[PDB]
Amino acid sequence: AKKKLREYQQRNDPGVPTGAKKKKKI
Amino acid sequence: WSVEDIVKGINSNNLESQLQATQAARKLLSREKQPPIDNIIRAGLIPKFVSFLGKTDCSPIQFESAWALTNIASGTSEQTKAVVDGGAIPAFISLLASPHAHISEQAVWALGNIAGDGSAFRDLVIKHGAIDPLLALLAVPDLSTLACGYLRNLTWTLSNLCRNKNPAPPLDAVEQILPTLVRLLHHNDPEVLADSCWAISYLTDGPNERIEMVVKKGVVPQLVKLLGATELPIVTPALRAIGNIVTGTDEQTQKVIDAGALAVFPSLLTNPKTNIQKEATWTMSNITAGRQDQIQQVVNHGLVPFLVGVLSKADFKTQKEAAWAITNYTSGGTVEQIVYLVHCGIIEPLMNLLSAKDTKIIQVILDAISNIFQAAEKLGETEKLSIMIEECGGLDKIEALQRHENESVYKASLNLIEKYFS
Repeated sequence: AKKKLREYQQRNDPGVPTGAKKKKKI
Repeated sequence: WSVEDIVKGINSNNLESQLQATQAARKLLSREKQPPIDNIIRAGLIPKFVSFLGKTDCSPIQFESAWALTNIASGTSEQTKAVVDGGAIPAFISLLASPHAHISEQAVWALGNIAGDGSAFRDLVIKHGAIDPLLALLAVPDLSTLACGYLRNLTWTLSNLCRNKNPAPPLDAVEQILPTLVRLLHHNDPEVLADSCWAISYLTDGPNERIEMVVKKGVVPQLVKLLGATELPIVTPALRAIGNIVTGTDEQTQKVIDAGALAVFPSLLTNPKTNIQKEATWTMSNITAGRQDQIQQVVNHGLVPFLVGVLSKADFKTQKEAAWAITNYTSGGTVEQIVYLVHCGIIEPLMNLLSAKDTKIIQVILDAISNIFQAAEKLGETEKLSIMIEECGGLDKIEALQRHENESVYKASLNLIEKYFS
């Protein structure tokens, strides 16, 4: 069976990369 | 300034004083170390800033208020909620049409921060109608028409509208955004490419119908090309998107293979960036859960030695991802494919990993060993395999696992001992 990203993330978080969620303007 | 001096200027009957105080607020909220967001909120300044966004006459105070609100919305969920609660979402959508590109850009940015907070605010930005004016800013024949920073902001904000789960974005919204996403995925700017790949990675994580929507757009060859970029900020989301696609149907997985993705995996499975190598191993695990002809393409690309390598030496989490990839291979492969694993050296690194005390990985390894023995039984190779397992110290481990506390471990090891080592 195929395993979706949610299961990989449960095995491996914290630290699984993701895009920037919010950005502060300097 | 102090917040009191800002409030005094904001609450003056002089517009130039208001612009000056709003400017001082924007600088205070942009300072490096702990900007006083909450003191500005408690001062009641968000409704004034939102009012300023509507001052089409005084474009400087529109820009300064949009910047100040952007940096409040960059904070915690409670700080982003204070911005939404002040009516900012429709006020920013109205500003997308500003004749001043730098003010329109600031509104794009603020909307990205709001949508980035979570699925409810994402869907609320969509309900207020943000998608049509955002896409209209990108509806030019040549994307190099637009300023580079402008294009990067539009791409990032669109990616946050594609982001997050429980629930996923509305189907109609994803359908409306996707064609623009496909164009941006081919644009020659590294940050635009990265955030385009992030957007696609979000859209491809979920039910296979969501994968199908993206793959129907012809995006997989470009994703495979970006898989080979030198910029780690591009490879990371490109590999995530490819990894998501191969969690889908066999035909969806075949599109990744037909585009040539496997030729990149010798480098990905030895990449010194830990998360790249680990996610490439996870991706292989879902490919080796596919059809026997897809396992054969893994074989033909020479990737079994690379999986032996990851199992032999990698950080522990990555080794465990490789163990899963091997157990999937042994569950679905032909007898010929399975004993080829043994020829490539899988047994010794499998037995070495069985030193781990975690019940979960023990069961994964014992399942793989059982599947390999079943293939060896059909070929007449069980005695060769038994000798190999004994000679690397693996029999000692299996024999001792007959006295493990867990019933599933203890019965699997007993079964291997009775069938193959008596």
